[PDB]
Amino acid sequence: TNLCPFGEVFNATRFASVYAWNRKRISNCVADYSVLYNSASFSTFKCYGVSPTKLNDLCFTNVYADSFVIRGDEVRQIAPGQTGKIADYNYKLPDDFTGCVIAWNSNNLDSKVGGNYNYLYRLFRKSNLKPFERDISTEIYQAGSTPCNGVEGFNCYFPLQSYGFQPTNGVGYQPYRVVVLSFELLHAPATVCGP
Amino acid sequence: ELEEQVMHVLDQVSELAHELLHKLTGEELERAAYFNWWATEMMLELIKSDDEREIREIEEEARRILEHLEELARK
Ligand SMILES: *[C@@H]1O[C@H](CO[C@@H]2O[C@@H](C)[C@@H](O)[C@@H](O)[C@@H]2O)[C@@H](O[C@@H]2O[C@H](CO)[C@@H](O)[C@H](O)[C@H]2NC(C)=O)[C@H](O)[C@H]1NC(C)=O
Repeated sequence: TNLCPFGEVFNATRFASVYAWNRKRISNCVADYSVLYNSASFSTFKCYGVSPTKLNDLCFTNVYADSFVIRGDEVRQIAPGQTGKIADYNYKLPDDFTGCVIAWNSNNLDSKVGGNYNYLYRLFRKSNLKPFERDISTEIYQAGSTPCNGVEGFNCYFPLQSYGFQPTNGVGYQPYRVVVLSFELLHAPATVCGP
Repeated sequence: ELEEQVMHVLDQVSELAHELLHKLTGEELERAAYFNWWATEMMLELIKSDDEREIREIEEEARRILEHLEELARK
């Protein structure tokens, strides 16, 4: 049996920044979801539309795995009907989302002594994101009526901002790895089935 | 919990300043954008730094800012 490569999604050595989340397409494989939903290593495992225990008897056309790193207190924004810095400018889910949001603490990986500043999120944007939209532009944001001309300075900001992840952070601002599994069923044969 | 106590107020500033980015126009918006940026920048200096006096100075400024932002939200 050709099992779906979930080990390349969860046990990945590197996760993307939330402003530029990494999408992997899962297709034409056997998807065992009882391996993840029994590990008891996840702090969050919330499924919308599909029951975690019924998940395995369903066939889909494609399954998309969107991965990124955010703060613990920001995990609540990875859900339908939410607003906030992440929900609006970095990663937006649809109100009719069908899928599972899985997250766990990576304080032993994504934190460093002196502070790990390699993770970024979008601080400013002209408008809110649409569902599953991404924006990787670094064009300088104009806060007022005064033109920036691509120059950062007074009333002109670089649109991205870093996180400060260190081992001794409070739980709310420790780093968390998030994987969102989106399940879609189209007209195509539906090649992603469980055991 | 001194370091954590300060983060609490810095986040409150960033959250309120963020909401105001969809409400305010003109100078009021520009001002809110600054405060938003300030809070998220100070969250990085809070973690990196030392000396209790620097930590308290950040808190006091953050609290003045939060109260200021609420004057924009109510109007
Ligand atoms: C993600 O990896 C964990 C751990 O895998 C082990 O440690 C790695 C560093 C590497 O050495 C692997 O080859 C090891 O297997 C997986 O958790 C294990 O899952 C197996 C199978 O169910 C179980 O027998 C082990 O006891 C689990 N170990 C622990 C510590 O829980 C986990 O399943 C992987 N995630 C995915 C989606 O594959």
